[PDB]
Amino acid sequence: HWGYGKHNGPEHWHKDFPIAKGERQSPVDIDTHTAKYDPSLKPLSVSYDQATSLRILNNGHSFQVTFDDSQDKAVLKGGPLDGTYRLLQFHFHWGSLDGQGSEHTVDKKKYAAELHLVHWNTKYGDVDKALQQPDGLAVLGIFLKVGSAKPGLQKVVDVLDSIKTEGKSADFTNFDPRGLLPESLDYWTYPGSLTTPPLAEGVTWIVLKEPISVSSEQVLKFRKLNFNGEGEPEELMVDNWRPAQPLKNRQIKASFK
Ligand SMILES: [Cl-]
Ligand SMILES: [Zn+2]
Repeated sequence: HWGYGKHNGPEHWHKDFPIAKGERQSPVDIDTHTAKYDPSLKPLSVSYDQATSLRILNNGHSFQVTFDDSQDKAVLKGGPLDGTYRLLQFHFHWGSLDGQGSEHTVDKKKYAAELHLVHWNTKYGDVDKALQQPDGLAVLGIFLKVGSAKPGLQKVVDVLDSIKTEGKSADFTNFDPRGLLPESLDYWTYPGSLTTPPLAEGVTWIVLKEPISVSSEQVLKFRKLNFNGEGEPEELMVDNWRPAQPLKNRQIKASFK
């Protein structure tokens, strides 16, 4: 199966998913001195007050919290986006050490981890149809650095013991994703792709400039998860990140000066 190891990792993905070598792949390095301030972007609207979380799952490549996306309950609008994008799930990418783990980089800087909140465009009616459109998805990306604990992450951290191995899931209702956001909504944006197979070139990326800090204990708990299924040789779920891909003929825009 695809993964992050020497024999199944990102350099192999193109064989089953040739779009891996496509024209708008993610992640990318964000060169902050080349990104263009765009005074015409709108402020981004993040409306998570009615969010309805459902489950938490170890999918063998990350852990993910899934939401009810049957109505406009937790949505992203504005910024570079036209229309309304519904939150389907969030997940993380992280490292074996604190100096790597993020997918996007900022002037080549890697963060300890990166949070992806994955949304789909309601004009396409469901996520599977949205996945086939060039404007079907929007991913809000948030960097994590190690420092003080993030209180709004702690309920996630405390359930990870119950989903150690691939295919395990647990109830995860009443989780508020507002507790994962930094103060500022200043962002970079560019057109890109999902960073895991199928690597679909349908994502408007919105990457926040301000990281959140998480504690060393919080990230240690991420690193106790397993890639493997129950009973298989233990292979810690660490370094589940795709490295930066070629920018090609894209422009990164900034919402701030
Ligand atoms: Cl394998
Ligand atoms: Zn991701």
